[PDB]
Amino acid sequence: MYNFFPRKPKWDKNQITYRIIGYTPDLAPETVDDAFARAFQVWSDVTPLRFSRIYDGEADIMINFGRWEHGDGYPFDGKDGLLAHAFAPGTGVGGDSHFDDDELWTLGKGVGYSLFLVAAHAFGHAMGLEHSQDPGALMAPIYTYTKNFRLSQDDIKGIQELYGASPD
Amino acid sequence: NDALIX
Ligand SMILES: [Ca+2]
Ligand SMILES: [Ca+2]
Ligand SMILES: [Ca+2]
Ligand SMILES: [Ca+2]
Ligand SMILES: [Zn+2]
Ligand SMILES: [Zn+2]
Repeated sequence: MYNFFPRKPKWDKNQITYRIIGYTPDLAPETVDDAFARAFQVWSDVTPLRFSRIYDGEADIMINFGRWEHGDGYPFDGKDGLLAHAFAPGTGVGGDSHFDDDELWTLGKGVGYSLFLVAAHAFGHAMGLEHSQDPGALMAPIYTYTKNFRLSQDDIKGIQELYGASPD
Repeated sequence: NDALIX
């Protein structure tokens, strides 16, 4: 079933900002923006957590692409393997989300890796969720493409445990 | 190992 980080870290507010430090050449900037927005939105739809993009300064979730040693002591590994990683909620590096640009990032396709689905997963971690054993969970540790994505009940119950259900 | 700690 659903899991958290051992110390159950969570955000203390409902309004969270993000910033994209760098883009991937693999996709149009537009496409990337909306990929990340949609990824955040799938968590917004079942919690009171609200995600706002900024273009400057320190955000809660600083997003970048990078490969191998990219300056945080947890290197990436080239093509395949680790797709991306995210830090559990917190100050500084906490919450931040990095993506392996040795991968080919795509949208709506069985080739490459859907930036939408991987962001949505990585951001899940950035919220405090650990992996699920459920094969049809977004928080499964193994990639799967699906043309029509939904949140599994397992993903919804874990996140609602931490931050509660949508008020709207 | 995609969910890190700190
Ligand atoms: Ca941060
Ligand atoms: Ca590097
Ligand atoms: Ca990789
Ligand atoms: Ca790439
Ligand atoms: Zn990193
Ligand atoms: Zn993961």
